[PDB]
Amino acid sequence: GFKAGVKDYRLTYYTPDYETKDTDILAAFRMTPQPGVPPEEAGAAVAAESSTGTWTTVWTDGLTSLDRYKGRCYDIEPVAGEENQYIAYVAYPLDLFEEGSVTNMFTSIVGNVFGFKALRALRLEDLRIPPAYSKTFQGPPHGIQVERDKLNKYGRPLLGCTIKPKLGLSAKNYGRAVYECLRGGLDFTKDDENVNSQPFMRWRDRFLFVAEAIFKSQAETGEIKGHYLNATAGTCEEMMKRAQFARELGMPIVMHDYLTGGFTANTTLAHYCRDNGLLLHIHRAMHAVIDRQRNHGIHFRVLAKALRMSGGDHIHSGTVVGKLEGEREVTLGFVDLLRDDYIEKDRSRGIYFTQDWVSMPGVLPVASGGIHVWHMPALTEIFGDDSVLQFGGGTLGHPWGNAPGAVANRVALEACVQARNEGRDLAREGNDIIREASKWSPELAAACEVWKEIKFVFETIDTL
Amino acid sequence: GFKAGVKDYRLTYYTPDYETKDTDILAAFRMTPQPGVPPEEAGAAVAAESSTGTWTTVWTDGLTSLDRYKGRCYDIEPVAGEENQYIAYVAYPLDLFEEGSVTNMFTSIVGNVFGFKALRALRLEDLRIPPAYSKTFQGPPHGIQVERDKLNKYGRPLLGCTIKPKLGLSAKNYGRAVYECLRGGLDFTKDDENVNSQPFMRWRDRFLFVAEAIFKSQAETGEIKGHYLNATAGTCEEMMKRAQFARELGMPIVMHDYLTGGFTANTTLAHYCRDNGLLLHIHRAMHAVIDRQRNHGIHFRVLAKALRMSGGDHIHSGTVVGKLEGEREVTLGFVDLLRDDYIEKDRSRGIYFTQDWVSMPGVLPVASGGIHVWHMPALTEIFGDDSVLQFGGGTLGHPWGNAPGAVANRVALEACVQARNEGRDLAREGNDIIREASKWSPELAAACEVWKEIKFVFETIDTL
Amino acid sequence: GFKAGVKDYRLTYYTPDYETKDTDILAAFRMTPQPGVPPEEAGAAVAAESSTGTWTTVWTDGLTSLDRYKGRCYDIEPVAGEENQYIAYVAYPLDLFEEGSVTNMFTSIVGNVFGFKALRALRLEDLRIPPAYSKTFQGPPHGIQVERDKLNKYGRPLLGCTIKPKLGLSAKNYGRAVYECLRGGLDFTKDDENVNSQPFMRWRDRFLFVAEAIFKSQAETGEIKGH
Amino acid sequence: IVGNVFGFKALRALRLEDLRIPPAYSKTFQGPPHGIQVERDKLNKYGRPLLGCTIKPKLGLSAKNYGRAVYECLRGGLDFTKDDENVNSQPFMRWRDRFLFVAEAIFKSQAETGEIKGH
Amino acid sequence: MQVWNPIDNPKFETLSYLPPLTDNQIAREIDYMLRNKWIPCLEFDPSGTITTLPGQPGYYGGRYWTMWKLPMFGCNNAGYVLREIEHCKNAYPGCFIRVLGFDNIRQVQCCAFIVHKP
Ligand SMILES: O=C(O)[C@@](O)(COP(=O)(O)O)[C@H](O)[C@H](O)COP(=O)(O)O
Ligand SMILES: O=C(O)[C@@](O)(COP(=O)(O)O)[C@H](O)[C@H](O)COP(=O)(O)O
Ligand SMILES: [Mg+2]
Ligand SMILES: [Mg+2]
Ligand SMILES: [Mg+2]
Ligand SMILES: [Mg+2]
Repeated sequence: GFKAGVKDYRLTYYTPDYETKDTDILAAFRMTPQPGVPPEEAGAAVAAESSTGTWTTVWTDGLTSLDRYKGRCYDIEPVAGEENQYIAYVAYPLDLFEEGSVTNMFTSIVGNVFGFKALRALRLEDLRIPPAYSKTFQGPPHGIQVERDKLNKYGRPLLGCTIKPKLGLSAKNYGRAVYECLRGGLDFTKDDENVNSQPFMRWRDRFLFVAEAIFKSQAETGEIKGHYLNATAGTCEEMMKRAQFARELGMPIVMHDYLTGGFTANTTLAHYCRDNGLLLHIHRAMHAVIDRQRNHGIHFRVLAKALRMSGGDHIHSGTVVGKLEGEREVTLGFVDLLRDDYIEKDRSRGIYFTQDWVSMPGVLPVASGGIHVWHMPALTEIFGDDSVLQFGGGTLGHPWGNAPGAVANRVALEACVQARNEGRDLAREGNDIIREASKWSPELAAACEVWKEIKFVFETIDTL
Repeated sequence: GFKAGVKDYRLTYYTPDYETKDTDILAAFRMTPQPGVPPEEAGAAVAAESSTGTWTTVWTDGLTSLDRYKGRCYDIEPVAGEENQYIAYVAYPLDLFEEGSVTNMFTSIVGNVFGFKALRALRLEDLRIPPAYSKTFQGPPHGIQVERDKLNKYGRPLLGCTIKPKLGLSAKNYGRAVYECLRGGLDFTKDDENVNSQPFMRWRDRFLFVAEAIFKSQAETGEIKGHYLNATAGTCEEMMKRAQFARELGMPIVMHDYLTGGFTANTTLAHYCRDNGLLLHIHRAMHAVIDRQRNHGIHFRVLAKALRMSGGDHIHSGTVVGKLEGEREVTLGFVDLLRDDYIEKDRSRGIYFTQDWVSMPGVLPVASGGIHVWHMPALTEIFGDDSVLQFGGGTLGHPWGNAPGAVANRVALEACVQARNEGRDLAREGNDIIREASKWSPELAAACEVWKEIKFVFETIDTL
Repeated sequence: GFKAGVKDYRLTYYTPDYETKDTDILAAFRMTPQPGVPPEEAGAAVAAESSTGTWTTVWTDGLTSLDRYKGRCYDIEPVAGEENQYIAYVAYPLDLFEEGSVTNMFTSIVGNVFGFKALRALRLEDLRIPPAYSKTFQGPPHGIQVERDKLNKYGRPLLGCTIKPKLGLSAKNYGRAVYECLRGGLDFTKDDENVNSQPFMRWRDRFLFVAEAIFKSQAETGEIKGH
Repeated sequence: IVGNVFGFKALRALRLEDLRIPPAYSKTFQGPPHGIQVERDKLNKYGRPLLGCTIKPKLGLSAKNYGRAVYECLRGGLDFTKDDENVNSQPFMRWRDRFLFVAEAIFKSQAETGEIKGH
Repeated sequence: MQVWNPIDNPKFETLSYLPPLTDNQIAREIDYMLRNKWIPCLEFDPSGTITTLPGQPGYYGGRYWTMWKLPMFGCNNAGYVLREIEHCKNAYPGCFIRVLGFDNIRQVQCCAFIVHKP
């Protein structure tokens, strides 16, 4: 019958002997209970208040079947090197989510449990998406293979540059520093994340002055060129207006910041770009407010798998050596999740589950953030081909100009590719290669002398 | 002239003697530098990489005026009770932001500085918005005073209830538990945050079964009633379709989750709701991933002042006594910022600046989460009138039903209002008032006996 | 309480000691009162009937705050070289105007006060617009600097010419007097203010005959032209 | 007719008094939407002049108080009511909220006296 | 268990779920409005029903009542409000009567309760 009162959470939601299905979503949590709370009540209090549950008994539970609509904890292990720290595993039935929404999944799994009075910390590490749930998403608009064929570029990584200073330039001076960069050897150019439409430069007359430099620099070298135009705006009616004027002029690529703009607005631009034939580049802004510390937040390896389902052709992924924080093994672990089709479990890189993507196209990673010509051999051995490399201040800060400062970035890459596909070690050597190459090119010996003694070495916070 | 190389950040961006203007935005940061870094170089490195700046010298700086487009640090103080912790002040010129965008402000101020290799922590506390920047926003669709007149309800706080179980009920059983609640004395009813459209209950036939109970319970008691309908969706084309079907049925109010949906999608719904006469209720989900810890993140007192600029008529604000974490002085400090027109500096509550709103309408706060009839005298002294109180499991968990369990929630509120406006102390007393009232009402003496010994007392993490 | 009757204007709207805010609009008037009217009643009768005021007392004034929604005169000076002429200063609160409308401002400030029986003249000289009110307007579409860059013309003033006779020319003769002007050294050409669409020349076939001369004169001198 | 001649250096004053419009030029205009005779028939009011009243104070009233001073005027004997010339849409009262509160008083005062009313 | 009655059970907003109001408890809600400087008023209407419109959100009919004489500006003693209710009761002994208050700085009502039923 019905009996009103208060009960423990571990009488329904803790099932230590349960065998999971191949149609279930799985999650792994790291938690820290408050003093005087068993490690098993706290685990069952996380599965209860995410699917069905509250602090008291209700009479409407008997109008339906609860063992069919409930989540349950089935495994708990202790962390080695800590008194109060554990890892918990939770499973979710399939009929709890709406088909085609990234918003609903995050509203259900992480919406209320992080701020309970009976906890001190909580962090989410990994997830598993069954093939029966990812088949209801569109995915990347084009992919990796359909994008290398439109541009006719095979055999080497791509190159780019961003324009500085960040803010304060007019609309005619902004498009004169693009022509000189693009005519010297680069492939792309880019706006800054915070250049939208402002009193010193409005959006509509910058789109026109940039389109005049591409035509002049493309007919002079005989290669295809491009520029990322920024379509972030304050409403949807205004974001949809700056994407039609790019197609009217015949441009190939646009931009969007998907964490300060939102997940609902990023799934309509992706639909438009598939229907009209554009390329999409994605910038991860405001991501270190959530990802930086070890005992609270969400790891970026989880925020990458949501972007792959929502839609995009590029994504930023950071560098190992630079002015921003990153770790070698974690990066090598989550690039594989972005580029491949079948990935297995490897706890030495931080992977808790086995993931299959049943033929969804991959995404290109982008490295940026404070790199110059002495880092070239190190960035080619880690990423290889199928990547993009960007130098903003390492191009516009050359002692001779914008065009001489882009020949030194192409010679240094080709000289490394040729040496690599000959059988030489790019780790022991790399100084000798650049030093030998800077003998028939006078633009490389100039850049090799201003940035000889510049490195960034500090301690790391995460440490796997 | 032009001289290429690398320079310190404190030669341009550290100006200790500067007098600010009344047309400037101001920010306060708490930081923790890495070993071997002066507290002033680190401060100057935060103002540099948010407005204009990079790691090297460029030739295009001389084509414009930099003292006119730069940010600068002007004050640094040490925290009492810490070897290495400081507070920094930064000022921003007005011509750096786009008019009418909440996205641009967050992209500029917090987009890259949280993940530098020369820091270990960083947290944002407060901001100041000059009157010359808030005049370019629409604001709340209706307000507090235009909403109390449409409903004809004066002199007491409002009441509500949410439906449980969270997930697993059909569409005809969902609307039968609404009629019984609304006919017993409540004013509102509500969905859960994760009820959008799912195989067990689709969205279009629930909107129709709920609208049939409001009409039947409104003609039986002679009072106006309502129900929040949820308009969160995976794209904008779907979110706009569920808002036009509530208008054809003549419903008064809707819902939206504004942190997992995004800031661009929340400024379009607000614009729609002004042009068609609807009310808006806002739910703060996924807010404790950012706000919970003391040394990293963004305080909720900052995320509150962006909602008032974006648009909304209600907002959740938590309770002091319940199952979720909160503190008395901080809450009493940031409610005043939501309801008032002129607020002054008070460092005993956590306010760093003085703020004016030049006649923008206020917002109603909502308290919810694990509260029953014994907390009534304590929740009336803190908030007073001009607030909403919600009991989800404290209504559906009554031992006699849904309708008897709503009379005991109204008698206990009116008995406290009558005693308050007579000159009695609601802090020393409160037990005697409920005990006296449960003598001519048999539905209150039953609820007073099941939840007699239930409290939540743990330690707090923030502690101002 | 409430007391019905008629009262003077200088009991509420004349405040000689008032310090203005930086969020206020200001106006300066030159006035000429009729014989037998003090210079201070007339000044207070101009601030009253522009914001809130009428010729009698009403009961609804007590349902709101009037010192918060009223205009007030705070300074009066006499003109040098005139027996009867003065200058008056009036201040207006910000919450009285609609954002983005030039129509509302002129309807409020100058809509009824110029035709009072207790005056003989009135002229408006200047206004002050605070920065908190001009931020709600779009302004000029392009400006001065964005227009000199599209045309590629630096270092000298621009030149132009308008076409005469004013009225009476056909559509083919109108466009052959444009080519000869533009090919000799000018930059612009212009219509007259009263050439819209008339029996001797309709608008749609003049737009086409003018566009044929610009292309012919632009490919002959290598400079950008317009009309 | 009047675009440039008022500001010539060889004059000190100029005023325009009258004009004559031939019947061959006024036939190309639409004119008044209804007129005088088609408007007295829709309202059913014959034999006397019409009456009205405007609402004061000019500015500073809310949207619910603005509409309860209309019902009391219209139920006592008047035919019309009116806004002021400078009441468009402002922070203390927005336009869409007032159109709805005014329409509620007309229906209540028209069913009590049996005469047609307006605003 | 007990059952709540659904037939012929109308309600009248604030304070209507408590036991009936006596003459003492009425002149304690007026001294609370006078202690905060508010303005009393009175109303009366013969009916109390509410109507709607097909497709217009936020429109209801039956929200305006008729005002007795005028608001009592500048009133300090509570013996006059009590005498005006008795004058109102002899002229119209078949209507409802309500008591209101006005805040003139925020422009919003502050109280409402019923003192007479037909
Ligand atoms: O703002 C900047 O610093 C950059 O434009 C690089 O400029 P520079 O080359 O001049 O340094 C990049 O957007 C950030 O590196 C993004 O960081 P990440 O990719 O790590 O998220
Ligand atoms: O899911 C819940 O728990 C609730 O529906 C309350 O249900 P109960 O009454 O049954 O507990 C509320 O949404 C949360 O309290 C929101 O939290 P907050 O307002 O603090 O952000
Ligand atoms: Mg950048
Ligand atoms: Mg909820
Ligand atoms: Mg002319
Ligand atoms: Mg008028």
